[PDB]
Amino acid sequence: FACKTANGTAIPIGGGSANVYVNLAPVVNVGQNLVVDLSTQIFCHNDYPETITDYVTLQRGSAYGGVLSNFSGTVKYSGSSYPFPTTSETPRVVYNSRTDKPWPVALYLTPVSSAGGVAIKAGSLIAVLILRQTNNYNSDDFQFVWNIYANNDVVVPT
Ligand SMILES: CO[C@H]1O[C@H](CO)[C@@H](O)[C@H](O)[C@@H]1O[C@H]1O[C@H](CO)[C@@H](O)[C@H](O)[C@@H]1O
Repeated sequence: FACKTANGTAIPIGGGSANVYVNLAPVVNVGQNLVVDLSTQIFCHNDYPETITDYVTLQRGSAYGGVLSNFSGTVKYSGSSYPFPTTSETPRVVYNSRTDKPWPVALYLTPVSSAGGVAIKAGSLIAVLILRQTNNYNSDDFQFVWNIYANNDVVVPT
């Protein structure tokens, strides 16, 4: 089991960490949702699907920078909503193919009432998403750490 980003950064067998730079809606109003869809940026595959089945959870979702300070939101994992920050390991997603399959994570953030101006600064850390991978074959327990960075400013009009 290994994962790669749309840009090309790979985390090999055994886990690791990588940086993901995401484009963001450049304007968001109070009452609107800023969507961070990582299912288009992070992909994974099962290296030995003929005999092994890999299981993948969202172990932890942390908020940073302007997202931590100016936003409140949820995380959508494999079609279901969970609190963000995610404080407990989610249910499992099955990876049973060698062809790359997206990691179905997406953040839905809304600006807080007091937000205004540059709510997210370009190049800043906004989130860390930890992908925990196991299997039905041995005791493998690997963490794929995804550091989510904003490519551009996100402004809240005032
Ligand atoms: C075939 O190589 C994989 O399987 C053997 C055991 O059959 C492992 O010892 C080896 O490290 C490889 O495991 C990788 O791929 C597995 C299936 O994707 C995954 O379950 C492992 O955690 C590891 O990534």
